[PDB]
Amino acid sequence: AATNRPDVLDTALLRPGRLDKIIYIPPPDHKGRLSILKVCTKTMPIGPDVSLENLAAETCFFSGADLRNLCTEAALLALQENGLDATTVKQEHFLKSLKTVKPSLSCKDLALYENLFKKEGF
Amino acid sequence: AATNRPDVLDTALLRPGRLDKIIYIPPPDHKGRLSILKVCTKTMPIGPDVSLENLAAETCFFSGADLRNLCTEAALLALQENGLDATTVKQEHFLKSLKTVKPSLSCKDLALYENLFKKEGF
Amino acid sequence: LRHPSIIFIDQLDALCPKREGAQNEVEKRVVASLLTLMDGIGSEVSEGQVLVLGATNRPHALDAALRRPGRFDKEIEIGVPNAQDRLDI
Amino acid sequence: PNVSWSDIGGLESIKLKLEQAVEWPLKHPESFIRMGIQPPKGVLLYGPPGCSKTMIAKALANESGLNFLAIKGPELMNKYVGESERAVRETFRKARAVAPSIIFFDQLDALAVERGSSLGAGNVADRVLAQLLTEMDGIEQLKDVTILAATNRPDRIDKALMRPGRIDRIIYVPLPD
Amino acid sequence: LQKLLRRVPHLLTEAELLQLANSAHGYVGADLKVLCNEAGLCALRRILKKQPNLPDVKVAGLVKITLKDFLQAMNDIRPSAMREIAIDVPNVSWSDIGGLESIKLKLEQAVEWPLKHPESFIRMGIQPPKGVLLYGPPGCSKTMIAKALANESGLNFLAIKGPELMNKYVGESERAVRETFRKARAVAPSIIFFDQLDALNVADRVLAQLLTEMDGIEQLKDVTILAATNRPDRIDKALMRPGRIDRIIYVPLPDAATRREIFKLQFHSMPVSNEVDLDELILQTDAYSGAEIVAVCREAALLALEEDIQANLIMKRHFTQALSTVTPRIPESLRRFYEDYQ
Repeated sequence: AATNRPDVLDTALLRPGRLDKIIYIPPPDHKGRLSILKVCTKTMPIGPDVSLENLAAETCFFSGADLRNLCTEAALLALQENGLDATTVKQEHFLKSLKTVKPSLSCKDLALYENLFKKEGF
Repeated sequence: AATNRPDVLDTALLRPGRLDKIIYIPPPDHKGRLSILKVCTKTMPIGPDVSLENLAAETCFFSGADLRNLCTEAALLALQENGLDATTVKQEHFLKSLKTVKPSLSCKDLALYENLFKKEGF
Repeated sequence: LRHPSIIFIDQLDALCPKREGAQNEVEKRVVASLLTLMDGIGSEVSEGQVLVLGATNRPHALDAALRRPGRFDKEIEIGVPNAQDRLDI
Repeated sequence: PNVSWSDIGGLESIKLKLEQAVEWPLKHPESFIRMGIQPPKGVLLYGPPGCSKTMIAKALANESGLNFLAIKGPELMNKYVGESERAVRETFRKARAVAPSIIFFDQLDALAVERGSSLGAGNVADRVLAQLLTEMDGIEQLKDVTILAATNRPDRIDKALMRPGRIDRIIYVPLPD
Repeated sequence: LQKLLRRVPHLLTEAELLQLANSAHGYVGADLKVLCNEAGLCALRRILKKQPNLPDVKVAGLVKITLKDFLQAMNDIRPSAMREIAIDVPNVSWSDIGGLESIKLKLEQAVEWPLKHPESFIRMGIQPPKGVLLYGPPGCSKTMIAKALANESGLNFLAIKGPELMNKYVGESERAVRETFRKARAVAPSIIFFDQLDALNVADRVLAQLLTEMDGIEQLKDVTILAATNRPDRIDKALMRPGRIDRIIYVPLPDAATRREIFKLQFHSMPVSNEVDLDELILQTDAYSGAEIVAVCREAALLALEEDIQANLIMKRHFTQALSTVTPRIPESLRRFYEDYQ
């Protein structure tokens, strides 16, 4: 079972005998976002001036889909700028893509899962 | 037509041609609360120690019905503490009845009306 | 049969007020079938024995497709009277 | 009744600006093709609230010689949907049947429903606006029908009415002297 | 209309018929026979009312028609189908808007480059993007960009409006969505321009109808959806998914180079004096949408004709007067909303 709003589900479903094991899937940390970025880096010809550790500290409050959109925009910006036979993607393409892609997480729903946390289901 | 929650009301009901001359029924003020206490204490035998201006200064966020409950319960406490045959309501009975009658208004409800007041809706 | 038919239709507005809603009802389908009988049968084959009469109650509820020329083209207005006009009532 | 231009003191420069949309397409057509401007359509009047805007448009219908027709804003709103939709069409048909005419739509700002209270009031404003936009396209080349509109709030008017060809001039009326 | 006028004599030209064919909208071919009956009747009423009052031996020998009695005949005989969806090839070019070089290339990357240059996305390791969301300050400038993309290379045009669909009833909003996507797949390149979709009972089962049809044109790459909005916040995240809507382009208020190109096109068609200077006009025109810059030039030229009827040139004094009457409609609080969002 998978849900994104736990607040609404009936307490009768989480009794012992219906749904026992509850696993919390966390939003990514700084070390978590460095490994998400290495999956998307794996098939792009990224030149030798891009440090993904410094870019992981700048990308705060991103989910996994917004980090996937960030690599899509920086590859598309290197297509329109250096030409149709463009071969390299640089660091300044990545800094310009942060102005358009904006974070989708906040401290409202992140602290919701901290209340729900113990709240009742403990 | 009279209502206490005019945020729920339809905009097409409040149009030129349907319902106009909206009037606001002010929650009371200090000069206004002194006049409510003279209406209620007209029949009641009041001793000459009681000053009604000092009670109206301490009274804040009262409605009109809560001023009637204060004069009712302070009169019943004089019958309890001075027997069944008594012609006395003193000043200390009114201050002793402020501990058991609580205000029924707040700034959350009062600033709702003065915001609709301001356009928005009415 | 012998065509003496002077056709007067009452409750003009009560036939279909701008075809009503026509969700599961056939007021739209009895106009175009009647349009064969008039545009086609009411005019082509009548040489003066077919004429449709009808007065409207609400001026702003009749269907706008019935005001096409050749079918209900003309209009005679009867309304409020003047002071001399209500004298000889 | 009738109000002439000498009854209303001042407002003589608003007369020459109102004459450029009514009389000047037919009397001096060669001035517009010298500059390269298509001749303007009907006029929006905006300013403080009052009865001054009704007397200006009735002075235009009295001086040069034109027919006056009136559509009032809040009265189209509180009627039935099919009732309101054709009252616009009957007014535009009558004002085209008599040939020189002014249509004065008063209070255009009433065709804009806040998104609340939408139990039907939204739909009325969508279908009135789409019928009005169809009739404004039809009287574009006839060069004999003008739509004067008056409002108090200029920014609540819909953006589709202010394309070049529908409503062009915006004229400020002052506080009364 | 050219084949319905094969017998009736008329006096109409080539540009007169194209003006009548463009202005006629929603007229099916059965209505145009009724309209051509009424043009011959109304010209007969004009020639009998006219000062020749002779008998009709040769009155009906010549009752030629004009454009004036088609336009009189359209008053009584009205459209029969203006709810039905029709396609068009619109006439707006990129030189009329002002020349938007960088916005054009971002839209060209999603509507042409998946077909014409497919090797470039494979070597860069990105999937080719589908439908584009356009966001910006309010105005009519967003729909002119979508009409100009639909003119330069094919791409016939269909349009759905946002709050019209939501406030309608239950049933009629359903198959109006399905009929739009059906005609867009019959016509071989297609742009579906969706309007303000931040308006999206009625909140469900219209989004759910739109989601199952937009998944149908996932694999077909000749149909592209395009959407415009004024608020980037309240688009729900069912629509903003990789696969349905990917690309986001910002359309701003016009900058310094764009405002010069709108002015230079407008100064060609009007006689402007050599005493004004463009660089003072660019700085005073700040935050003036593209329709307002056209409205300043008509206002200043009409005011110079007011001071003298025989006028040849437009001076500086009218441009100062036209700038005071025409003001920007956008408030300055919304101006820093988009600057803080960027």
